[PDB]
Amino acid sequence: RPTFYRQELNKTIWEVPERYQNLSPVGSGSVCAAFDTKTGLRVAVKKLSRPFQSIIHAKRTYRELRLLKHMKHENVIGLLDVFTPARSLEEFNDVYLVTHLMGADLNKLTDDHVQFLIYQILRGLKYIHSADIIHRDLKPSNLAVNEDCELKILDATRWYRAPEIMLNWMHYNQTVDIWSVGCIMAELLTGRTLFPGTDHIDQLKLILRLVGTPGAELLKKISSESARNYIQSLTQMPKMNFANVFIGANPLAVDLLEKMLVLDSDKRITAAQALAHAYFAQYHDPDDEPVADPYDQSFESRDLLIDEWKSLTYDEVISFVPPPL
Ligand SMILES: CCCCCCCCO[C@@H]1O[C@H](CO)[C@@H](O)[C@H](O)[C@H]1O
Repeated sequence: RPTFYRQELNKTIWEVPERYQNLSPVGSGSVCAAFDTKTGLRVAVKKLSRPFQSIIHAKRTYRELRLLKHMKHENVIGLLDVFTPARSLEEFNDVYLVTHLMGADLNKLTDDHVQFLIYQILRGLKYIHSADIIHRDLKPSNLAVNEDCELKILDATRWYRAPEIMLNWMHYNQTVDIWSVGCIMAELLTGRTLFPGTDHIDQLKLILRLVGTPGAELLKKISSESARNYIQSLTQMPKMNFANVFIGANPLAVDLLEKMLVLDSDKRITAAQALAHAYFAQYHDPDDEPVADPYDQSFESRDLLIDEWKSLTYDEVISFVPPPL
């Protein structure tokens, strides 16, 4: 067990292994930047706020730990460390999570740079999706990059949200994330938000202006009577020609955008398919685009007591094995 020290930070007493030095609040659970003297990395240390206050808090804590422990990929945020000052389950109150300190996020670029950034996003998404996980909130502030332009997917704007989410469809597919990637890509290439909706309905309005109103094939798959009736009352607008929207873009980029920003989620390109697109020819390497181990999400269906979620969480803290540097 490492020696901890205590220090008042964000109006509470943080208690962290001495390897983590010079904690500096970075926002708000609450996060401090620190220097990990064991690894020589700048890291973010997150002290969970009220992790076991309620059954929901407790399940949420356990989810977040489970997810972070699972994610072991260059383009996805992972867990460098997880700790508690508690020496037993009985004393177990606080959970700290340690990750790479990400120095900037994506919040116009050259086509070479966009290729590289979007490649990294897709590589990470191929991984995430292979675990049967859907991000559901990809956006520029959830994409961290360092000074070598190495990108990691992390974790109110609706500008990047797939239309079916905006419509509370449920039954989302993984290509909700691909929609988001198309939106980010478009913006990197143009320097302008693709669908800067002012409110919820406006977001859908802007989306349909670009991609057209649903065709006959998509209409067949819409169970909602209210949705169908509204849609068929709309003035049928065709898909815009993306080649004339993204003026002067690499035609491969335009072709990729067309394959991502398809109204029907079943017809959007997958992350693995997109990595094989010619746009990424200079990065694509089937040998090093790994998939994830299977992720046991069964806990999501469970309604357990605080002390049970806590115990499970304590189990995961105890079993944690740091990554090799
Ligand atoms: C007027 C606005 C209409 C927007 C149409 C969104 C269509 C999204 O695509 C759909 O999404 C679902 C969710 O995974 C699926 O179950 C469907 O098979 C699919 O067609």
